[PDB]
Amino acid sequence: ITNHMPTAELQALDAAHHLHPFSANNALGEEGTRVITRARGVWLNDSEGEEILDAMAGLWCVNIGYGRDELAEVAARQMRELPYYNTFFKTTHVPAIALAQKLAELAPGDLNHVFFAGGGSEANDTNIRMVRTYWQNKGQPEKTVIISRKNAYHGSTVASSALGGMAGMHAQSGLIPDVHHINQPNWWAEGGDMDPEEFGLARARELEEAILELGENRVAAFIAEPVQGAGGVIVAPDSYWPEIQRICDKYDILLIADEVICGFGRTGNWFGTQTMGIRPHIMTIAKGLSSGYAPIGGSIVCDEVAHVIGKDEFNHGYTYSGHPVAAAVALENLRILEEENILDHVRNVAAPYLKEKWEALTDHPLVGEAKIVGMMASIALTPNKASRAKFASEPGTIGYICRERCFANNLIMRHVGDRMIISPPLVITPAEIDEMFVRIRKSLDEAQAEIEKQGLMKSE
Amino acid sequence: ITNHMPTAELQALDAAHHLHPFSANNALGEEGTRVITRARGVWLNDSEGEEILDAMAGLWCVNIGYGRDELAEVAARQMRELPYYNTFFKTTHVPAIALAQKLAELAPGDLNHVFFAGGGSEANDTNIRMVRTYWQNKGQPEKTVIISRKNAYHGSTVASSALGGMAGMHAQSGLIPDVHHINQPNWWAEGGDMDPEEFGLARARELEEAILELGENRVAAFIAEPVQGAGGVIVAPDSYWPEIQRICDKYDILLIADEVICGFGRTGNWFGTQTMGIRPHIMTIAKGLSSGYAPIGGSIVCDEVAHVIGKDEFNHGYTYSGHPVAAAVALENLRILEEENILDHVRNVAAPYLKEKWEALTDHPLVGEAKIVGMMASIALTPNKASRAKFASEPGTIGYICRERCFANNLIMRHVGDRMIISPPLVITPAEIDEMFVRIRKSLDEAQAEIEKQGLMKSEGHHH
Ligand SMILES: [Cl-]
Ligand SMILES: [Cl-]
Repeated sequence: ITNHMPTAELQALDAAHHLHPFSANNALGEEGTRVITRARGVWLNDSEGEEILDAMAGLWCVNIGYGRDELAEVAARQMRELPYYNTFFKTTHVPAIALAQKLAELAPGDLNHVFFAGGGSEANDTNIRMVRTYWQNKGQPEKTVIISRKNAYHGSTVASSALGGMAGMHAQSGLIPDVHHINQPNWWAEGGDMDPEEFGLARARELEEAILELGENRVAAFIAEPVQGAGGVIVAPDSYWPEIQRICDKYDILLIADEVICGFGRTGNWFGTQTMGIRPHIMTIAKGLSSGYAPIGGSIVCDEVAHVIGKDEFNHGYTYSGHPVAAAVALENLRILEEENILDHVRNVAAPYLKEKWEALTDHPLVGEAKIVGMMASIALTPNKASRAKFASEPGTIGYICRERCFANNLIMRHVGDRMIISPPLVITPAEIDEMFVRIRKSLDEAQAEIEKQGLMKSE
Repeated sequence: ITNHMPTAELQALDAAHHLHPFSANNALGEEGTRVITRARGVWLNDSEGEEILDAMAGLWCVNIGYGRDELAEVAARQMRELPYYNTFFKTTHVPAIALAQKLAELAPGDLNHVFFAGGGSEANDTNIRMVRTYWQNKGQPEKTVIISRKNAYHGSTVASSALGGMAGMHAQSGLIPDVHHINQPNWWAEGGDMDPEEFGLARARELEEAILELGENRVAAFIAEPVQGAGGVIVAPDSYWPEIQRICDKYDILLIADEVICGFGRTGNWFGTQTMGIRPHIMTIAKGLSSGYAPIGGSIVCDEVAHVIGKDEFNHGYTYSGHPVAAAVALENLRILEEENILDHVRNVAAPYLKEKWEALTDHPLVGEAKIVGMMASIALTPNKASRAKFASEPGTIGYICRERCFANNLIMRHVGDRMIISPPLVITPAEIDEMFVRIRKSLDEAQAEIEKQGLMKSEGHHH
């Protein structure tokens, strides 16, 4: 079993033993998976030798791009010295110390302390436990309710599924008590005839209304992604975040900013919370933290919350919390992002160039809107732009059609319902972006022809 | 910031920024954490130059021991070639395929399918969601309750905490609805006047009682570690597991064997499941999977459960599910365990030697019982073995004193209540085992003296 085995045999072995995330696995197995074998820069190769443009950066995470062999070098060296030790036994190691200090340095405000975990789901479980423990330690054991949003995504543990706003996840043991969901600020889909800025305000004010309905004395936290990622890159109207922040200042609740996707340069700053000018008590991190080179996530925590949690035993943590190889890899990732000025590249070169071409996609007959913040973008596909119509088919039928075209054209672009999404490596160049657009326009053209032929150009 | 920066300075930076698991972090920060800088074989070094015998194998996980540079080479090679790709987009990579195939091969019976996760806690979240979805898919959405046990440990997410049986965890948003806990088969502490085999039967029959109290139609699954690890290495009487298995056959519920600790040679087999002769529908894996050299976990799932789950979208999984570097490292770990015959080393050499010396610990005045399965072991500390007495002090008071003596004597042996536990690397030699026991006996003698100094050598009911 090597990259030398014929593709059909690899697929057969995968189908026989490997259960894939977010899949209908029996059908997946008979259809056969695409086998990815190497990557460099923004490009992948599969087992057949296709050259594929990865406009999704792995899974919103390979921020410095592929082929950064400095990280392999750092990983091997750490693995030889100390490949594992725990942080449970009044013990630590130097990679955990250095990474936590670097994260404290990069995080805004007084976000100065780090609880490590394996990834974003595990870190949001830390957050749930930590905010509720925080309020107990403050003498307010009644404050337990966590407010989140419809169409949010916060991970895939039972409790993290519960925070997210995905009905299909809730229905598969994705619920826990004392989570409440307000509306998402998706103007395109839900704004009606409201002005986008008035819509932003009304959607934000739902937080205050929820707090008063539940009782401030019962509310522990509000959690939100700065830009909704897995929900389809939903960019809130500009009025939304300042109104949320005002509400959070007024009431005695913790603000958690989920930075799992937005983190580490994705929105054109170190954190989406800097882009949106918000002041969270906790930030959830993973993905770009290590550019996906090693599994690691965590919670960056303000002074007050860390002090209060520190006053007694906090009966929480994971074997791999602070893993020294993963921590060394993450530190090397951050060193590249910082020392090679990747954020300047994003802000001055890649983000402006992408924006101009991305937003120009509304000239395509299928494209009703084109939204982008920094290096995450979406387009809404519609059969009638005049009424911002949804398709009459199940959401995702059209998105799936376009997605299959992108993959057949050697482009990784994902769908979320009938929105198409990108999230390229931060290091992508104007030249690479041009080629991305050649493949996007070809896929959109071919998708539209398929949609028209199959009689699917129908409004709901 | 390097292994060369002085200890006090490293400690100050750790206190400034690093929140630790399962700790009182403010007090920890003022004490100063211990900084581990390197590890070779079964030995750690700290930043003061102390050499420490790691009788806990990191955290029940460094099964091939430290210093196996083959995994570093395999890791670096994978990272240069393909450091990450997702398994979400109808895509896969060779490390995931090779590892899933290898796990299927080592797993018993028809446990042939693997769902990857980041570690044990995430993998038990997979299991909760999978067993519940399974019953929904069969048109029985009432089957939601998972039965587990007091003093179980199944991870530290909200829901896998709920499955664990630790009150301190549950109190800190660590409990969810539809989890029911039956009693644990700790004969030493809880057996009363019962014979151990009668106690084992009665402890197992609580599963049947709970199923009938809840209604079989409401029960999705029972989950258990073959040997309770974090709970104090609690080895059930011989009668216990055959009776749990009979009950799990009798009633229509799924059986989850949590193999997070017991897996990968720890009980002297590939799985605690083999050792105890049980037939689970799902096994949880992590820790020993990669000997802790890379974060990775998962769930190994029997044919029929996998098939039913596979019939529709299973809306679950993690960014780092199947991580190709972690998966390459895990495969190389399994290669070493298998091709250097480490399980033979355990079965023929280390386990019988360890058992001999461990069980002889009961000649020590503090040591009431000494229990051991393969390479996981515990002792119960007592002021009076003849009545299996508990100390007058709250459990853990005496265990703490002992643990502090172990730590000062450069031995990683931990306490749970007034039980001391070890879980050394599988590859420990009889000679290293001897040196471990020199440190164990010294620590027990100093513990006994410290207990006497504090006025704590009294049994329960006898404070006055
Ligand atoms: Cl939309
Ligand atoms: Cl006990």
